[PDB]
Amino acid sequence: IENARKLAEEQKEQIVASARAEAERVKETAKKEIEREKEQAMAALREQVASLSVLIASKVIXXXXXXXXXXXXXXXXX
Amino acid sequence: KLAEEQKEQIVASARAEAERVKETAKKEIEREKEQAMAALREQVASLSVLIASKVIEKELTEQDQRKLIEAYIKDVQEV
Amino acid sequence: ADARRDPIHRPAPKFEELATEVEILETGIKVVDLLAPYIKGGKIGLFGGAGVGKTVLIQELIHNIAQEHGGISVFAGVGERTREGNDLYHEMKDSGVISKTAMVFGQMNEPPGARMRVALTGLTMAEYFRDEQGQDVLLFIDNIFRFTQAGSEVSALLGRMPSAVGYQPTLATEMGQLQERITSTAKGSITSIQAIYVPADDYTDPAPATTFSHLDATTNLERKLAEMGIYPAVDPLASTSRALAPEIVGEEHYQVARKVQQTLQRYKELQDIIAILGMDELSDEDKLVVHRARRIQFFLSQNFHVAEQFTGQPGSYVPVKETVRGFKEILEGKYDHLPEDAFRLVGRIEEVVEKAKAMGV
Amino acid sequence: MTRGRVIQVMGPVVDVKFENGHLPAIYNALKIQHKARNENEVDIDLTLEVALHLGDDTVRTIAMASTDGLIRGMEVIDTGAPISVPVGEVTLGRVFNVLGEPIDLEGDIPADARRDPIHRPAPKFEELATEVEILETGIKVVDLLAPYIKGGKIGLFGGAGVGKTVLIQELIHNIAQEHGGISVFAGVGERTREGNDLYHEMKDSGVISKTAMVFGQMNEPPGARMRVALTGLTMAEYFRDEQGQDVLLFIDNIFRFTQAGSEVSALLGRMPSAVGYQPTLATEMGQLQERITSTAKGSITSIQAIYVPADDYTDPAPATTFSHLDATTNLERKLAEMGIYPAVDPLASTSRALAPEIVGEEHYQVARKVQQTLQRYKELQDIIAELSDEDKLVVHRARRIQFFLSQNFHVAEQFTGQPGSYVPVKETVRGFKEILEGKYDHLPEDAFRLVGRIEEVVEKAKAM
Amino acid sequence: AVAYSARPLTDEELRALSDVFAQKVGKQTLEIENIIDPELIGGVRLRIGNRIYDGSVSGQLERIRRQLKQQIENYESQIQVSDVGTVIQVGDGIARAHGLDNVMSGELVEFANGVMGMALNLEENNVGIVILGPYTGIKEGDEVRRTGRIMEVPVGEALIGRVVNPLGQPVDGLGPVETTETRPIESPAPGVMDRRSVHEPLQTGIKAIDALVPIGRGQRELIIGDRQTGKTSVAIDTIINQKDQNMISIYVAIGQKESTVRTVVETLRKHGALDYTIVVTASASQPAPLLFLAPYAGVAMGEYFMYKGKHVLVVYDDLSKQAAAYRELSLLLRRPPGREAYPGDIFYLHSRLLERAAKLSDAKGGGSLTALPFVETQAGDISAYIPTNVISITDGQIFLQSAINAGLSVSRVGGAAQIKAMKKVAGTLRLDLAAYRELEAFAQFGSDLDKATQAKLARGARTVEVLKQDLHQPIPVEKQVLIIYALTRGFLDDIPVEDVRRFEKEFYLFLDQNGQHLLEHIRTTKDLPNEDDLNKAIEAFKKTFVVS
Ligand SMILES: Nc1ncnc2c1ncn2[C@@H]1O[C@H](COP(=O)(O)OP(=O)(O)O)[C@@H](O)[C@H]1O
Ligand SMILES: [Mg+2]
Ligand SMILES: [Mg+2]
Repeated sequence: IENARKLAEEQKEQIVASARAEAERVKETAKKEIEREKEQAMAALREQVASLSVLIASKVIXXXXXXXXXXXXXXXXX
Repeated sequence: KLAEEQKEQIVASARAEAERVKETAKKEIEREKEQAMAALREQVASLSVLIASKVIEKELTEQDQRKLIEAYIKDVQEV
Repeated sequence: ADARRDPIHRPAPKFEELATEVEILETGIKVVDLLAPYIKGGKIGLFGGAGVGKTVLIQELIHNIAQEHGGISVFAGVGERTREGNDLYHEMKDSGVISKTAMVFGQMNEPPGARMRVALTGLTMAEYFRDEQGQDVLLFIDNIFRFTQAGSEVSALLGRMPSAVGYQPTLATEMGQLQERITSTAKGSITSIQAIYVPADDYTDPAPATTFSHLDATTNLERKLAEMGIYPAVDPLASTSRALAPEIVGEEHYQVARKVQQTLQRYKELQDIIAILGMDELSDEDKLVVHRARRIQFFLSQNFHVAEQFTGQPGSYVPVKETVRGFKEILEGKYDHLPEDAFRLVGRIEEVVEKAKAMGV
Repeated sequence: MTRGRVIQVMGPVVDVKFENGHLPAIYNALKIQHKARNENEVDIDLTLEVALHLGDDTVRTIAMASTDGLIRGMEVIDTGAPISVPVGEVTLGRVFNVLGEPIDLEGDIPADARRDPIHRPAPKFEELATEVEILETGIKVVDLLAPYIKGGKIGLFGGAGVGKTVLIQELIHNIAQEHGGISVFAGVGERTREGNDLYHEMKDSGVISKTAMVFGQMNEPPGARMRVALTGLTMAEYFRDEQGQDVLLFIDNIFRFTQAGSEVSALLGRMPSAVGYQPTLATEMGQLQERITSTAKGSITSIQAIYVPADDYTDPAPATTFSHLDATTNLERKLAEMGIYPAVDPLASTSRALAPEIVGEEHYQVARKVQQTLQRYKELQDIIAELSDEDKLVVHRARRIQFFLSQNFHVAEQFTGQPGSYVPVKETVRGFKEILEGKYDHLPEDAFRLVGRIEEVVEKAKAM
Repeated sequence: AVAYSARPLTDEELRALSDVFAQKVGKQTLEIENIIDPELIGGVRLRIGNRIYDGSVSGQLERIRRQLKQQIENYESQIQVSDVGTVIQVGDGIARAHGLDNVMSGELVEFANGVMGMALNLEENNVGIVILGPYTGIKEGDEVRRTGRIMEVPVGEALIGRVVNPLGQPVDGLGPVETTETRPIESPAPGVMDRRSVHEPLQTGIKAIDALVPIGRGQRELIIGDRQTGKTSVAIDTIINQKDQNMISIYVAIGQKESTVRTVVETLRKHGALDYTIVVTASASQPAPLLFLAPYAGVAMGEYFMYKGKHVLVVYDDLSKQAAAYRELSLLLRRPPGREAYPGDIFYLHSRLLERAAKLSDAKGGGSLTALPFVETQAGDISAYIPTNVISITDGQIFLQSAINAGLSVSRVGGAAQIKAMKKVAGTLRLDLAAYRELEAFAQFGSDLDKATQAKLARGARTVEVLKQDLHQPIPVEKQVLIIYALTRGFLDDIPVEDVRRFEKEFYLFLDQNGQHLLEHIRTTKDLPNEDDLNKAIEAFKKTFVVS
């Protein structure tokens, strides 16, 4: 009885450890994927943010002003 | 009999705990993704604010003076 | 909106209008009927701590008296539980005491200004009947301590220098201004029964000490007696009545009550030496005193009608003569052989005999 | 520019007037440094801490030293941050005061070091540890009957002449040797003679290389003795957070902390609370004790000595401090008079970690059985000084059990000769279980004296 | 009357604006003192009296405020106005300000730092503010503005399974809470003609409470004892036991240690009790103003469910720490103290809170709210100030001994809040417990007749061994009543007292195996099953039992 309970507890603990380790591995893969997506979206949505910034300034207040604003944003980033 | 039933109960409880841990990890990943999207939006908003400020500074204020006077009169009427 | 309305504030009746006389009101409670009988036109007080039985005693007195009165009654509840008022309203509506009762409620959840001026509304409602129809009015007050407590809360923000224990400088003046309008003039009478709270089980606090001086009969409940299971927990030595005179209640009643009090006091004197040494180092007369005192202390308890839902016993009612007879027999050593436990929670002494018989003795 | 000037001086309380919209924040540090201009003046070097904003550009502050010689109108400098003390490996083996300046005459800390503010909020809810762990001290009686908890609070009810400064040194030594931790000792309201004695003891036994020391003396203004524990706390937090160690923090008397707070509150003109204490007693205690936690990186474990006023355990100060404690440890004289070291009371000492869900089921059962046996032996003393059947066996087992709780320490070696040992919890539990079963009932009782594991008593018996 | 503009405005425009504002405000004439501040390049920011009209630069910052088509093309910018004041005093957690003309009593104000406060006293030329947060960032000369709302908290079902502080800000780090409703912290209680008597049981899962001190849905029961008597364990077991019952639980921790709160939340999450629980926390290092609003925030969160027809249960982990925080706050305002230095309205502070628990009538919906306040004593003194203050508010008490003390623990409403099956068997158990309790007082060393020697001692010892329990293992009412019925009917009298726990465990196993009809009859009828069948089952178990 005690031996069977100990075996069941050991198997349960091993299963829990395996599940936690698999979750950690999935978390590492998800973190890497999220970082790569964050960088790519940072570039793309930074271009989009420059365009939307030109649009927002115009709304609060064409192509040449947008190009000048893009150059200014690039200079600020640099 | 009873010992095997207790073993099965322990196994079921461990399985439920593992499933809860898996759900918590999935929710943590979703929360991380949501926070990353929010941070990207915040960075985009800050860049938009900076670029809009620069553009508005570059814009001519000769008509902006009259626009500000008109907006002040409108706000006076509204309030 | 066209009904007649009366102001809340007015002066007290003068010296040339009151009426002084003592009659006895019957309640059906042994410890109250014997050692501290109630007056038919005065002021009665029930002092108590927290959770000792003020509400149960109030409800029992209402049940016994308010129907027999056959006049008018007013119930004012200041600073008490709202569920208690909800229960009492439905109990009265079932029993039928309504249609001759008016109720006013300002309870625990109300600001101090409301809890201060609620007793005055019921007072005005009773004064109308007394002074305009010449009736006999009953007045119940759920807890008169909350009135002074709310006054104390307000006086701090009014900008007044605090008195002892932080109370207001005007405690006695406010108490007297309230309590001097509850009198019996030449037209009618107002019998007022009031329940008074004792903070931290301290009877020397300014508020109970100040309110002690306005009462004709008082009833003090102690937590030590309630912890032993004795119910009600009235202290038989600290409860007083102005009607306990030989010419008012009789001559047998007076002697019986005095002897009972004397034996209880003598038993009280021997508690420390029993605690330390024991019962083996006493004289025969002292052992006899203890033997009768335990029986008397257990026979002062009773089973109530309103307490049936707690225990199960139907409840009891005892007239005065039966109480005097039973305590006279107890003092004579007639029932000295029965077990001391047969005396608890019974109405009369024949019930004591029956309970001892069913106990195998 | 950003210069204040003194307005009022009333003993340890000062008022400073500043410019409009340039007042310092609450808890900042202000500096007065004056050189005698003429023969009618003196030199001043003083530090003040902001307490209240009184309005009209005036700030009320408390002083950290003597205020004799102050003149109305002297310039005051606003530093812009609270008291900042140096932290790192540079503070190990040195003695400091409340301001972080060394007082051991070994030089000054270079001006390019890193310093940390005294006042800080507690760690957040999401940064704490979700489980309960056990700190393995290596002392048999403490590890078996009153276990310690990482990030917990322990109350030491000792005294003079029971062996307290030896137990402290043993704890420092054991933690540093086995776990790699660091120790900080803060002495609040400390007599100078006893501080000197403790410093020399630590230098003799060699533990001074692993511990930092802070002293707030009995002859300091009430403001100084109120903020000494925070300096040790912020010295330990560096090792907890930056490195991730398990750190020990000793507080010499937590009662003098509350007394200094009450004196400061009286000086500032506040309405006293019950029994004359400050209105903010619980808030101050909680702000001190909530920074001693176990986060996801490391942990700080605090051992504090408590004095009980008037032998009243319901007094506001002990009642407020007892709601934070996780364990207690009582030292008693007669246990020392029998030659038992350490002189820990095995029945008065308690702990909330002695539960089957924390220490398992074997440890719990062994501890309870030992306690019951010792209680029975204590009961039988009146009869003893052939009574019954099982009482003889009870006494026979209890003498051995009581003697086996003693131990040889690495800090008593310099006085005795024996190397000193470190006994793991599994080993001590197994030894006590075997003694309870009676496997070693055929040995003299003196063999069970000042040894480590259960093999050493067998070797002592064999050689004796 | 001062304007901030990017460029010096023309005098004619200044005159026109001044005349317009003079006409609008209600003054015959008005003069503007324009400034030359160049930072505000967007437009003009006016400050007249204690009112501000914003320019256009703030709109860019308002753009960040509109973080949230493409923001409706930066949405639209409007001239937002606000009423302001300035601080003139700050210290120990209480401020004091000028301005704020049209502020209300009990309103919420916001400091320039970001912290919030209450408007407490409106004096002739002053406002007293209580700071709900860290006050070391507020200095005299700072700016404070109104919000226009009486104090309130966010309420809804989005709060279920979260840990928050008394203002509704999450502290577990799982993200924002998405609610859409609010409720005032100070609200009136249900009236006399809105309630009804309590007639439903609340099952704790603990035999001693469920049999001796029953609790009903809509009651107010007090749990009182010394420190280190373990009342948090009682609270956690009661909260865990409500898994099947349709109940919503709320746990409020006042003045506790954040580490113990962390471990309690971990214990709750293990047993799956976070699907119906909200946790409100204010630890020992937080300001007294925050330690004093936590019970009100909890009750405000509970009343949202209560006034929809649902059933709620609220736990206040210590009222004796709320009392101390309120005394500290009121002594800093220089109010005359009373007994034990407590203020005069320390009774009102608790009576106004515990009167919001009620059993609503059927015209109001039929909801309920149960309350379980905690009070901690010193050396078991039940006649102190605060313990007697709270004993006179509730409907009973449960005194824990440093193990329920049945001589002082009582329940008024309970008795009608019990099922018939337990009401039939509780009386005998109470009498046996009393018999042992008084007998042991003198019969420690003394011979007795066989009646008092066995029937008055062995039965009591067996029932005292039965009443024990273990942590985090609540018991269903059917199993509870079955074991109590067996004990009162007379079995176990030939079972050694060292084997009753194992007897009970094996009896539960036998029941779960082959007592389905008994259990279903109890669960469906709320009455005892047939006595012959019960005796037959118990006899079969006794025959199969291996007595040691
Ligand atoms: N006459 C009585 N008989 C039996 N029990 C009583 C009696 N009076 C009070 N009690 C006990 O006291 C409790 C109620 O106390 P209560 O009267 O509400 O206190 P308070 O003094 O605050 O009104 C009940 O649970 C009941 O057990
Ligand atoms: Mg009352
Ligand atoms: Mg608690």
